[PDB]
Amino acid sequence: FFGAIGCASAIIFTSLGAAYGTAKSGVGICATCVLRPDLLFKNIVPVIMAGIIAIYGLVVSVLVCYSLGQKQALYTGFIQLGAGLSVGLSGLAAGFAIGIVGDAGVRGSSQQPRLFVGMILILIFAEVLGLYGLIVALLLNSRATQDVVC
Amino acid sequence: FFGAIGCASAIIFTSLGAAYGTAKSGVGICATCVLRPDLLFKNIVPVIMAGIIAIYGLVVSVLVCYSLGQKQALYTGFIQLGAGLSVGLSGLAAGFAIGIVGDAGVRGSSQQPRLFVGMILILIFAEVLGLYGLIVALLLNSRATQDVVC
Amino acid sequence: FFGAIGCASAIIFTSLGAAYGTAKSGVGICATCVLRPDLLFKNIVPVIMAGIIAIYGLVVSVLVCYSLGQKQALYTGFIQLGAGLSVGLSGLAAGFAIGIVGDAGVRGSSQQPRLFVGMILILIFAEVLGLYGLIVALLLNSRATQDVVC
Amino acid sequence: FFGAIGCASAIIFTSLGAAYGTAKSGVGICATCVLRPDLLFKNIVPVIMAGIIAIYGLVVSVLVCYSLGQKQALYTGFIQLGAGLSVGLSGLAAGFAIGIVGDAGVRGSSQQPRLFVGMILILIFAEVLGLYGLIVALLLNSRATQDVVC
Amino acid sequence: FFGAIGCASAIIFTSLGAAYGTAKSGVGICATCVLRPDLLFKNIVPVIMAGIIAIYGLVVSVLVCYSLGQKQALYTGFIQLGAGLSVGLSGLAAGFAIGIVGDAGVRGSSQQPRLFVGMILILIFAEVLGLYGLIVALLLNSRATQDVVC
Amino acid sequence: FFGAIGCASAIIFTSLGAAYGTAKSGVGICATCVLRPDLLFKNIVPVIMAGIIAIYGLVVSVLVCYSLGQKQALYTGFIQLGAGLSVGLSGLAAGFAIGIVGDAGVRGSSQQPRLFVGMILILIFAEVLGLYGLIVALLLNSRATQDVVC
Amino acid sequence: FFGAIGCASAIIFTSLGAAYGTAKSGVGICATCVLRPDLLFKNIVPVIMAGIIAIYGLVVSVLVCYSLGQKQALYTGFIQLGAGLSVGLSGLAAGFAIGIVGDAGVRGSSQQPRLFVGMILILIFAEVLGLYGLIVALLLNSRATQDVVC
Amino acid sequence: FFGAIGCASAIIFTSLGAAYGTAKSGVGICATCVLRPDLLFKNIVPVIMAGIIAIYGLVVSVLVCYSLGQKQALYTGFIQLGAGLSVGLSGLAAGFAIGIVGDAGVRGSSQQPRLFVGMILILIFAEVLGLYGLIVALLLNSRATQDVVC
Amino acid sequence: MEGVYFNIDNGFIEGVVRGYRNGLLSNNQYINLTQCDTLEDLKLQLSSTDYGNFLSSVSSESLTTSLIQEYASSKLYHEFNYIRDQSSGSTRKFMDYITYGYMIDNVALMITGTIHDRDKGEILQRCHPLGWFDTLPTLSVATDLESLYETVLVDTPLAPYFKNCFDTAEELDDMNIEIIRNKLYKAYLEDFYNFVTEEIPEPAKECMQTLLGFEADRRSINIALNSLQSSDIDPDLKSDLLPNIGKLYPLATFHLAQAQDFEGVRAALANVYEYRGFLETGNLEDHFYQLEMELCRDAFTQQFAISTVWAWMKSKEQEVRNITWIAECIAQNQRERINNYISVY
Amino acid sequence: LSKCKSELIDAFGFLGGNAFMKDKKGKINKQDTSLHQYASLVDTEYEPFVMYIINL
Repeated sequence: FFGAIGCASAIIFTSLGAAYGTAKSGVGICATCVLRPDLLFKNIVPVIMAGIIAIYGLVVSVLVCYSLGQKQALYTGFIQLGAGLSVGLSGLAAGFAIGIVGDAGVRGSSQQPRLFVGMILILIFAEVLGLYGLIVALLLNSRATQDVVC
Repeated sequence: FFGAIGCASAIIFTSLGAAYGTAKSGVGICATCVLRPDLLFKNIVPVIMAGIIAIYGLVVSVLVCYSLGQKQALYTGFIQLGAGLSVGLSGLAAGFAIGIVGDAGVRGSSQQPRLFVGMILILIFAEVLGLYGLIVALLLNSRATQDVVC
Repeated sequence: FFGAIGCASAIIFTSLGAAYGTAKSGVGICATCVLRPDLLFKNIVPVIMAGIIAIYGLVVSVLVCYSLGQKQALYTGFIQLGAGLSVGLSGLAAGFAIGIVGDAGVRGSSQQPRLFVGMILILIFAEVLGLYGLIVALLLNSRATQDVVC
Repeated sequence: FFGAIGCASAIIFTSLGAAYGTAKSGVGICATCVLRPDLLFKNIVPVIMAGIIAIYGLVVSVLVCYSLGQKQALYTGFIQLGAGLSVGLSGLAAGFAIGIVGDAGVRGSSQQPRLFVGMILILIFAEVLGLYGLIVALLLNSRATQDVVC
Repeated sequence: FFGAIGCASAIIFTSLGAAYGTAKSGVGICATCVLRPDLLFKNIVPVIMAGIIAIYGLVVSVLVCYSLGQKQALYTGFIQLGAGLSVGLSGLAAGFAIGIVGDAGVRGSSQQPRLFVGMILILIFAEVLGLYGLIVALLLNSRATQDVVC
Repeated sequence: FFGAIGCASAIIFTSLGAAYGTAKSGVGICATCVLRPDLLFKNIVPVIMAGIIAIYGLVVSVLVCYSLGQKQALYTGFIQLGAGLSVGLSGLAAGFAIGIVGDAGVRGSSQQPRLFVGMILILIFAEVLGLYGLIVALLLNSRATQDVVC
Repeated sequence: FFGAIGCASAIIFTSLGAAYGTAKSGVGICATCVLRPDLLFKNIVPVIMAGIIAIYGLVVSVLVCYSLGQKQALYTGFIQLGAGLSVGLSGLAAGFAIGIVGDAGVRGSSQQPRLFVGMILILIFAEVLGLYGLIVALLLNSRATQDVVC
Repeated sequence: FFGAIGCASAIIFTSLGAAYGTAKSGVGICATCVLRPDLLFKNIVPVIMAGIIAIYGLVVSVLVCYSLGQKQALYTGFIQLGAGLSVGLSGLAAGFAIGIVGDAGVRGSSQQPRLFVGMILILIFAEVLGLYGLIVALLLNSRATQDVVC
Repeated sequence: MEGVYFNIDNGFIEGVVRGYRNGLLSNNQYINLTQCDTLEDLKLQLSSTDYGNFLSSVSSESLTTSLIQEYASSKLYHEFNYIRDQSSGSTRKFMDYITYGYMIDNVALMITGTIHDRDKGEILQRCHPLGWFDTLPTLSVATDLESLYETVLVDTPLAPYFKNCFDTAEELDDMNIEIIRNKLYKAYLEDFYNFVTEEIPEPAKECMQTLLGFEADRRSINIALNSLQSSDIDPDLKSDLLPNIGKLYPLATFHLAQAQDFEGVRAALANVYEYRGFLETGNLEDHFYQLEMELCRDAFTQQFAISTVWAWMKSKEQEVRNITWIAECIAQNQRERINNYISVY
Repeated sequence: LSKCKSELIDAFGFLGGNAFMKDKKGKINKQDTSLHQYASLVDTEYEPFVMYIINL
């Protein structure tokens, strides 16, 4: 219903975000690795960090899907919808952050083979957003299941 | 119905993803071909990666077809529509990523074909975005018919 | 009745895809031909690749036209309409990819005449994008005429 | 009512098409005639190729005129609408291809007058697009038409 | 009603196109004439061409004016409507193609007087669009109130 | 009803048209005049072509006032409306045409005073349009008021 | 109801027009004073010209307001609206014309002080619209005053 | 009611109007002040010129506040709504104009100390719209005030 | 792609540019001009072409070095300065903008030229939007940094030289002639790329776009050759703007520029480029011009595009260089050396 | 001057040569390559009869 578009939102927006993420870092990555091949290992960590946001999205979706009843009310629909939304767009925006930092961090990697850990830290501040949505989304899901109540 | 527009949405969004992937990857490919003429084999495989997204997109669409209602409801329609979106824009996003990373990767191949294999592994990380949506969409289709027309 | 518009949508958007394919490809061919005019034979094989999408689009239209009748049920209309969208716009997107690569490979041809055939191979991958979409519309259509029920 | 919109669509979109086709190709011609004052006959053929779309148009537009009812039916009406669409936007797509290609081909001609047959050849690929729209229309229209008072 | 707006359409759009054609050729003619006083007579000929678009547009308008009324059938209204658009939007596009090639034809005069005739030739083909709308629009006028409006 | 909007419409378009003209030509005139201070009389002949459009509009508009009462038929309304369009579109179109030619025609004056008369010929071709609106509007107006019939 | 919007069109549109005129004019004058510092007094005379249209716009509005009823009549209403439009938009358009010409004319004043008044004559020519608006606006108003009675 | 939407128009648009004026003039005065420090006193007068309008607008808002009561009817509502419109949009436009002349004028100031007043004369011309507006608004406000039908 | 837009302004600007191309020197003419040794004969032959009119205007019984510059400088006034008066819109700002990129290098050379005490009438032909009769003189005589900024503001649209003159104050381009010119060359290319960004969505660029890439690598390679067998500074920008960092790298540009005769990186890079590691300076020069010459010619028949005009503006710079270079050799009764190759390219 | 020169060219030009008299009104001047030349330096077309024109 309004649950199904929640589920869609969750897996879709978190995916758009991660794609961008990967894309940007990827250009930077591909360049630096074929000039120095010991920096292959450093590269790997920005790209996959943006990958895990999507997997929390997938979980939330399964809940809403299963929680859909038989001709649920408009009021019920919105509570389900709202959970789905929270994980998707928080995902999109974490995805944006991780890739923009990631790309400049690939330049950091090349010049500083020792400050590998510092670059990682910048990325990690964008992952709190994903957490912020996921939590709230769960509390909303459990309640969201009412199954007709105007 | 709106169930029919579900099929529509799947096949269109995922075609755009795949198209972008193939387009972009292609430019890179064409360029690289003057700089070295022995990398053709390596160069072509990035393209076929974005080629598997489309196939996933077909199983959903057929699924939806079979599951169509007798005259449907406003709610039935929506469960099916919502599924089309999930596979379709997860595809658009997985397909976009494959093409940027793809493109930059063929400059990678030009300088060093040995760590080409390294770039493939980046490419595979974009495909999971498509998968998570493909999975969610399945479940939705299965729900749509249950409850004897929702 | 919305099926009539189905017929219309398939054959318009798909044609525009081929239009795009040829427009872009043309500019690349016309440029290649003055630099080195012996690549004519190669140059012509890509352009006609975009011409084949449209051809599947007509078949869908004709079949549907006879089954439309003078009047039909509402439910039947809406499935015939959505079916029409699937091929139309996938057609459109397959044409854009074919027109960018088409362009890029003729520029490849001028400078070095060796991996010309690889350029061609990329175009053929976008033709899948039209096919799969086309399959699913056809199935919707045949089943949809029953005067309510697909 | 909806039959009037069929008439217009037909006669408008197909004109526009032809305009684009003729305009662009025209520019290309003018330039070569003062860089090379002997290629007159070769150049002139691309431009005039468009506008023949218009004659197929006149037939379908003229049919819908006579049948433009006082009061129109919905079921009958939309087939009459769709019917116009099909010739028009196909004429547009044909035109758009031909004008891009048209302008670009006079460059082929200017620098070498040996591949003159090959420039034309790019155009012809796009003209089949105008044809397919008409065919489809022909079929919708036949049924849709029931003279005055639908 | 639809008659009133029918009137309006033919006279607006065909006028715009003419305004454009005349204007754009105009810039070119002023430039050429100082650089070449001799070919003044030739230069002038392109601008005068776009004035005649407006005159066919106008013929239709006057005709519709006489059939106008809300005291007559829907059928009179709708026929006025379709007549308006038919010449209106084709005039508009005719205006564009005459004005684009027109501007370019001033250079064609200056470097070769002799193949000035090639310039004219291209223009004479763009004029078919005025004709195509006008034919159809005339007959709609005869239909609305009989024997070309009495 | 619509008849007031007819009046209103006339003053907006025809003002805007004339504005655009006097501006364009003006910049060219003011700029050009530094070179030769004896081009005053010449300079002005562009600018007054457009000064008469607005005043023709004024004759039509005023007529419509007097005829606009506390309440009148729908019939009178739609026909007034249409009288208003006519002057509206001519004012719009003639203004835009003149300002382009004039701007460019000052470069014509400066270098060659002897071919001023050829510049005039251009300017007189744009004045046609003003007339075709004014004529049509008056005719519509006279007819308009006759009252009765929904 | 309609009276308040009557107020709006006149007082917004002529104020923005006048504002633009002043603004542009200003820039030109402020630039010029460094080269030539005694021609200020003559420049200013065009600038203040567009502000007196606005004082008229505001008079038109205040009438319409007091003259509005709560009884409602559409016909009476549209005349109140239709009157404001005329001075609002005529005003906007004068304001654009005098600032454009005005700005270009300060380069004219700069070199050729003596013949400054020739620039004024061209500039002043767009004041007519403001007048045109006033006249028409006044008459409509006078009818419109009735208290929106049917 | 509708009066509260009026009160907003006055306080919002005039504030935006002045804000721009402060902004535009300010950036210019900041540059001027490091190369010429003695012209501080003078520069301060163009920016503060925009300031005087804003105080007009505010006076009106405070008025409107007292004038609402706590409930209003439709007739009363609209007169305050339209009343508010005047100082906000005229003010908005006047504030915009003064910011442009003001800025460009500081560079005039810079090169010729003496003619600071000549720039000031240009600024005051734009103020007439703001004053005039204010007056008109005030008169309407005062009659309006009675509430639940005026 | 392109031509999807309706533009009055572009109509004139394209026709006028095309009008010049048509009178331009052909292959036949170049062959005819090389042959010459008589001063009078050169005059006669040159006269047919578009440049030929200027020769005819004032003639003498002896051709001087002075006369040849004056003809070419006069032709730029017609091709470039005049066209802007008869144009407006976005089309005019593009004519202004590409000229301002030439202006950046040219004025900086003028400013430096003042310090050495070269004259303003001793400045030789180069494209500009105002020739030497206005803006170029006012800039030339002033040696102070402040007064340069004020002169750029009068022009519409504002020229990049405001940013460039601020830089060189703070000593971010250094003191020496070399260093400033190299960094300013990167500035030139930086502004060229930005002008491409604004203009591209309505008219699509193809030949121009490939040409803008090819020019980027090409320029970095010309600075690298120039400062070879001299000195190059590694933290300073003298590696220029490149399209991609995987196409060629900053590192390889800088090694190549340093004095060790390490040509081999150029050769590895070059697989279909006409420049390749060569120690012959002259052979490279022939190759950079031919390469630069191509993708211009395909544009000249491509039309109703902003792309076309760009390629022509850089093509007119190359045509002026070539015409003056052939003309000069015959004046001083020499036969074309490296010049012979670049005539037909 | 022009109309005068034409009446002379037609009257006396026959003495110079049957093909060498063409109609000309106004001084024709050529200077393009060695295929068109007019001057007393070099020429490939000129006046068929001896004529110099003097203008102050």
